[PDB]
Amino acid sequence: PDTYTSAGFLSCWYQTSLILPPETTGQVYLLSFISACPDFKLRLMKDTQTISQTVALTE
Amino acid sequence: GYSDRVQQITLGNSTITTQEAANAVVCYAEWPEYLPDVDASDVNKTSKPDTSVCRFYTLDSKTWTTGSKGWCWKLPDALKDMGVFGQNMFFHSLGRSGYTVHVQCNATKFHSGCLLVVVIPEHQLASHEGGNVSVKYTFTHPGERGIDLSSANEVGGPVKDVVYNMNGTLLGNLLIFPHQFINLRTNNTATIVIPYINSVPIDSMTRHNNVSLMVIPIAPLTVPTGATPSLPITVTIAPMCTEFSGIRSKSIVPQ
Amino acid sequence: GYSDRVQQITLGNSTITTQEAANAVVCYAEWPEYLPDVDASDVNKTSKPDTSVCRFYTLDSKTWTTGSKGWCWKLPDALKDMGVFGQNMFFHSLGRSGYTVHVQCNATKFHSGCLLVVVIPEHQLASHEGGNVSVKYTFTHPGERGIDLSSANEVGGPVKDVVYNMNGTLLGNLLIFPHQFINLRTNNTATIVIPYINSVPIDSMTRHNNVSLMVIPIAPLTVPTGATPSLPITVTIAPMCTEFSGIRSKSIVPQ
Amino acid sequence: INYYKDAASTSSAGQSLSMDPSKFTEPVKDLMLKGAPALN
Amino acid sequence: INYYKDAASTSSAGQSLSMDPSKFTEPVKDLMLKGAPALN
Amino acid sequence: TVASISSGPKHTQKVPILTANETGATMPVLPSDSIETRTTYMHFNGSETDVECFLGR
Amino acid sequence: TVASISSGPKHTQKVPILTANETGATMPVLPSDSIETRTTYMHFNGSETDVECFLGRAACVHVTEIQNKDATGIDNHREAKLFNDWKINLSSLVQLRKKLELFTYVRFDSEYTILATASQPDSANYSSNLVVQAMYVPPGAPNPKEWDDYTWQSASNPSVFFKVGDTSRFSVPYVGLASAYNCFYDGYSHDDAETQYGITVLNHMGSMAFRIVNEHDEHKTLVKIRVYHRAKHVEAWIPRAPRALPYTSIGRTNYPKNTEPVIKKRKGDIKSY
Amino acid sequence: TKDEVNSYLIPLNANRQNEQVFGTNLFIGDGVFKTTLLGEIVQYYTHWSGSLRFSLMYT
Ligand SMILES: Cc1cc(CCCOc2c(Cl)cc(C3=NCCO3)cc2Cl)on1
Repeated sequence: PDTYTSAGFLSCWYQTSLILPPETTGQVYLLSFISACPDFKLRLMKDTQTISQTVALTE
Repeated sequence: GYSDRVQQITLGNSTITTQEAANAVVCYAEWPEYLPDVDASDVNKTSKPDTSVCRFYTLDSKTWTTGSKGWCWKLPDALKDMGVFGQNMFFHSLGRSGYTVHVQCNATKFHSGCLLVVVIPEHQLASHEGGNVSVKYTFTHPGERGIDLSSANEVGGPVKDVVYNMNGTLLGNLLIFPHQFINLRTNNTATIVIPYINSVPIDSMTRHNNVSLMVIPIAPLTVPTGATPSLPITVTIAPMCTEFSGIRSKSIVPQ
Repeated sequence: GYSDRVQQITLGNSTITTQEAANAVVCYAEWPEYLPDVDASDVNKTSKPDTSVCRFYTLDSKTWTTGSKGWCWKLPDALKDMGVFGQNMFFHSLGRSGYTVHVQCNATKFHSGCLLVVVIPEHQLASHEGGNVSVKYTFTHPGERGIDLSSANEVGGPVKDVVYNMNGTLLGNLLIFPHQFINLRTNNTATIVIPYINSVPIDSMTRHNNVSLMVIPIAPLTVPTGATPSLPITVTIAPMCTEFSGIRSKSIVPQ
Repeated sequence: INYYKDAASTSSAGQSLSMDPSKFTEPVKDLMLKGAPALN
Repeated sequence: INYYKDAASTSSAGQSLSMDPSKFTEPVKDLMLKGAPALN
Repeated sequence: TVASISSGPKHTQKVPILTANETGATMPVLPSDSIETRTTYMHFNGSETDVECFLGR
Repeated sequence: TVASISSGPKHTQKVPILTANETGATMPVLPSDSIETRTTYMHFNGSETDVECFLGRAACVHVTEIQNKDATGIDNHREAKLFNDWKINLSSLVQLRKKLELFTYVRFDSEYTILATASQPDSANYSSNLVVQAMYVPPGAPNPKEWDDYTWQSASNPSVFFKVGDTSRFSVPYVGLASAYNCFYDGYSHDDAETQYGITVLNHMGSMAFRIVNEHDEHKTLVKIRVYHRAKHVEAWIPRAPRALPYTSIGRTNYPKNTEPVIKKRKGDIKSY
Repeated sequence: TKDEVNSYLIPLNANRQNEQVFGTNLFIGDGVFKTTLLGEIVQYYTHWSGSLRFSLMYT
């Protein structure tokens, strides 16, 4: 994450509202996915902050 | 597998999808178009902001309850404050526009209720005082709030009696105007495309509204047992083919 | 009977006539043009308000007196509040523009004085504090008022020393930038056409100014005997080929 | 002969032999001819 | 120029420039057209 | 190669943005299916994401 | 090519030497417009003033230092120079800086040469042979905390291993975000009221990290790293006025207060020779 | 507060009007995005450019 280079925000709101049928109750859920369009470019490979270690593993 | 039923309208940087439409009406069978030269009078080149003004603005939501009488919005007023559409509006001497109106109201297969969605070209309102009392400016320029036909008479405001369309004609005959119904059992949206209708080629956007959009409950809302007794109605509207002309200082309007 | 001397520039709904010009400069010999697709990156269609933004805005006037050190305006900042140009500016995420700058100063055949009118692409100012003190935002966004090089150092503001161009270079070498002189004895206006110059195809109009226009007295004003010792200088600027893209909510900027 | 695959790895570029000072020395809108009067 | 006899000794391979995400993004048995309804 | 084509207003019966993810597919939706776009080119090949490159240092 | 043509007496109505500088042009006047000349040829091409040539020789851009010593009980390797870094930038040293700042935007590939020499300021039996490891931690990469971390594994990070006393060399493509490097930037990261100003906000391309692979011997060894940078494939736009005052900071234009007059005062009159 | 199947579920409430369902910035290399396959790969590179596809499936 970098400021100059930042991309925006994504929000979601009720346009009208969720309505449940009779005999039904509680919360309903949305699942959300993300994938890249065919548009996408990635460059200049580097090391990931997502994995590290303190001693070599063994068998 | 195309149904009359599912639709997508993309206009500018905004898109609407409905999975329960009932076709769409195009007023008087004409689609909005720009102002041709043969019809032009003002010699000024006009400004066509295109995608920055021709996108969808969603007005604040209303709440249909069993006591609702109906709501009324005027155009271009309702949009007087939306993004760059509104700025352009206050800043040019003249402007012209068509619109896509999308009214939304979803419920379930146990609800009943039916709204009339109608567009009335030149809807001159009546004073509830009678005689020749006028309807002051502010009252006919409610902005995004629109007029709530179940609100009380106010002074200098219009009459809000529904079976008379706010003008001395019967609710039953509003069907001669481009309109579409939202019947919970069928429909969940209404869409009307409005071409620019006037007796002059371009006009002032602030001293004259050229259509009122009206949403009126006709078959009362009836919710399933122990359901909450109300549904929200949302109105989203997009200017289309907008042109502004005679730029200058920026109008100052009452109130 | 055309002279280099008389000129007319009509842009939008506004026209300028000068009867005492000294040709006009077109930065780097290039005239403003829109953004070609081959150079485009953002996929958004852009908005080109045309004549409503590409007209001439006259900023408030300055007063050249014998003690004047020079003034500095930044673009697009100077126009941040002019008509619809400004609205568009705060409302889109990205925008791009070229300009016609016309600086005016008339006197009589008894006055003497000579101003340098120069456009500096990417004029990064220096803090008068030295070291690595930054120059706060507000200080580099004076708006139509511009920066007055004979005003006092302020805190968080830039240095205002003229023989160093506000950045560690000598006044004498500003002539490598597109510029024109106003020598009372010759000239009464200066006109420079600025093409859009950046390292990206389109940018933010609020976090980055892409040129500073600078008017600097170099040969001091000398009025005839018992004349009032001062002349007003007026700056009129017109955006040209403006395009805005990525419309939304409307930026909020410091101060 | 490039021994390497990428363009960044090649040696220095070779002389522009472009050279056109007029964008800097004569950016005037109406063309000035040497010998003709500067201001008409 | 390979200086060595065995194939393992050659340098890195060169870009597939193959690229076909459909085995991963659209492994459906009956073809789906964008724009047509998902479920008929 | 175009990264985005030019596309304008739409009012159709053909909605590319409504799908059924239950199917297991990721439908190839693009910016131009839901906003108005302008042409732009890719200027890029995806060279440095080739698996030979990824595992080759 | 002729450098001067032959030209003789003139008595004309066509005066090329009278102009109006107010126009902003520099009219192309030549010796032969105002004296009588003889033909002469140029014999010269202007080869060595090409911008590729001007920016194309190696310049020292950075000197750092690391030491090889027992890290036993060191709570902060970075702080013991058990390994250092250099948040990459070409504004540090001013010799190459002034040259670059003659332009506004610049685009080029870089060729780096890294010379490493060792020093043994206090009593050693010998000079050990150390191997340096220079790894470029791209921004958003695990920063080496220690001197034998997991980061030094650099399995995806380009790294080079060379011997002290020796030199390492390679080249890097133009890794700029934009179409060119901004030598100057009159803007901010975002519309804040306290956010920094300049390019120091634009030029955030991580840092380089050095370290000695070898464990520690009985004595201590100082290794001093010098990074040289050569631009190749240069492209430069928009010339600007040269730097007159001294520099104070990487990335800001700021000059020091109570600096000295930069124009030499005459010893004599305006009339003096 | 501990990783759970539940942080994949965006809840929806019946009968709310005008209100907001969720919000997030778009730093694809951090925050919600970071553990997704997209987020996870983006992290092997320094720069990205392109369009993203965000979809919501209703349950
Ligand atoms: C201006 C300017 C130019 C640069 C250079 C960018 C960083 O370039 C490097 C890269 Cl991509 C890799 C290495 C490197 N890889 C293995 C050893 O060093 C070093 C540098 Cl300086 O930064 N500001």
